[PDB]
Amino acid sequence: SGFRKMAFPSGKVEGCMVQVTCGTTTLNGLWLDDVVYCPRHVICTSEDMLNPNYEDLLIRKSNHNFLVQAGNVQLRVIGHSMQNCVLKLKVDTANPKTPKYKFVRIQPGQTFSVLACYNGSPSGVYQCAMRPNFTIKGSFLNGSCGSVGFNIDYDCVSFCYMHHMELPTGVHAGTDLEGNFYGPFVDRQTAQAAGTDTTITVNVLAWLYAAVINGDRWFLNRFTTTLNDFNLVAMKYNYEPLTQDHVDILGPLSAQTGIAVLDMCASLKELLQNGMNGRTILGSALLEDEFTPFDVVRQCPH
Amino acid sequence: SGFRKMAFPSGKVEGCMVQVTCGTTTLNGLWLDDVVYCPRHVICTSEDMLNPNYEDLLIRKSNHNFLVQAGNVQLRVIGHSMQNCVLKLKVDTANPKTPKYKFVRIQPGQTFSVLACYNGSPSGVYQCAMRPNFTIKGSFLNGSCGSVGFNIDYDCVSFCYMHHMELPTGVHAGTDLEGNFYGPFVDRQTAQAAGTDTTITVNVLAWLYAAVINGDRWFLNRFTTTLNDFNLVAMKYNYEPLTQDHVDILGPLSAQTGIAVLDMCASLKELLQNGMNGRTILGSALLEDEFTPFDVVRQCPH
Ligand code: NA
Repeated sequence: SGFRKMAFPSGKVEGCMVQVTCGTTTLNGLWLDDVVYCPRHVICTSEDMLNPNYEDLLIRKSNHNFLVQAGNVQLRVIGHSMQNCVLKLKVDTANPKTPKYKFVRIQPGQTFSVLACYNGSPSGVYQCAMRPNFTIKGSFLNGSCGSVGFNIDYDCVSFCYMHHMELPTGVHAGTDLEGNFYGPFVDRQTAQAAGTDTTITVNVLAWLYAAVINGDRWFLNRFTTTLNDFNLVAMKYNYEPLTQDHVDILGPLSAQTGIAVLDMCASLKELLQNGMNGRTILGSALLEDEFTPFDVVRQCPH
Repeated sequence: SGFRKMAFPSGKVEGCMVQVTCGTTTLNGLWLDDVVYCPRHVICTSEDMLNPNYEDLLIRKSNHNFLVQAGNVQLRVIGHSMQNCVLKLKVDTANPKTPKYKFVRIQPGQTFSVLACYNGSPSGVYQCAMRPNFTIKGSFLNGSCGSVGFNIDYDCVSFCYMHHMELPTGVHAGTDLEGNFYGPFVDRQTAQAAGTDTTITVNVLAWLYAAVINGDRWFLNRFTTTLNDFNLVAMKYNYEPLTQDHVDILGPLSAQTGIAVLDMCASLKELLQNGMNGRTILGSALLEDEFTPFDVVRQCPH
């Protein structure tokens, strides 16, 4: 038994992290086959970040301006090409440690694992969730730029995030591996702020189902609320509206526990209005919203 | 910025995970050099689990009774010996993925990364802390036996924990990599109970420091306390006594925050007395004690 926030094993991703340096800037890169993916602002100086024109900046750069190091093996940059907001540096050597991989764009409320890296060396791994406001509440320091977010499904790695910048509120923004930013964010130094974040309601319900599976049942009640009556309460507490698809997705968990989705919603409704009155759920004093219904099934097979 | 429970990169440990089968029992094993380490209860028969004599069970087993599989490759068992509660299987092949490693027995209050495994296949990685009662709060299901806990220092993997069983309360117990159990437990299916779980005080102080680094300062206070006066309050609320060494280890966090360790002690003393008053530190209504001072420094720019 037990339920913990779990990251995917990071071995397949570690073998693709290289150190990319351009000028006086150093960040991380993802080495897949003969291509190294890194954020395109590596070609930016500190003073150019105010209003960088990447088209001319990249064209003024030459191949030898890109110092790619895989550990201490120096990789020769054969070419550089713009990939939206990330760079595609071609190297002469394919990565022997290249795993079965795919580029996937996740939706808000979905989770993934982050392999935090500094100077091309992995430092830690944790689990994140794409917030409704298209940011992530990660742990990124200076030089973490280029750290990648991924999921793993049967030895196939689904890369979904690359870290680019930290927003003023401390949350972090980035792109998918195709170079397209999540949310309205752009890779320049402008007055940028994340929108008002909301709580992933379906994830909380999945987490509550995980608590019931593991024996934590004190929050259950005889009540059953309509989908709309729950949603009105949820809006007042900055919770995402629950959709019918969310109810459908929570179907397997409802069957495994024998508790109807709307019955569990009444439990969450009461929890929102009354609080946890000092009690804990799965060792937590807050309503966790970073476990997808899939994330629960993995840790709670039936 | 940002603070999260961060597990070490699991790549070096993934290469040592193998599947061990004995009779009808299958659990995970640790393949280092030409030796496979796994919990000795793999040789237990179904109805012998209540109170087994492993010396009998080992004499009833030969080398070819152990099925060891590293992925698709079957491993030949040359020898087998019992070291306390750990089964050592000698194989004809040294593991080519064996990293630099050592066997250490961590102290209570220390944290380590757990690589949860099933059928010799890693499935997730998360952070665990050795509770003062020598239990850990993890996510272990059937087949997770042999899942290992480790810390990484530079290129060296310090193996410190192998999972053996789950206590009735749902907490988890295991041994060091030499077969010696953490705490008073024995690998039998009896009614064992862990001791009373006190709170790791030095970890709470580090967590409060990690909060100050990440913005949360509401709990902060001007008055200070001596070590002995704080220890009296800590003893009342089942907190571990705070030694001078704990004060020294917290020094780096004090330097980054500009807050004396004894001043943070007074802020914790106030919190233990008047409680939360409905506020949160780092998104939690309770005090976290599963982050060591080293764990906080890893995520904070000193
Ligand atoms: Na209910």
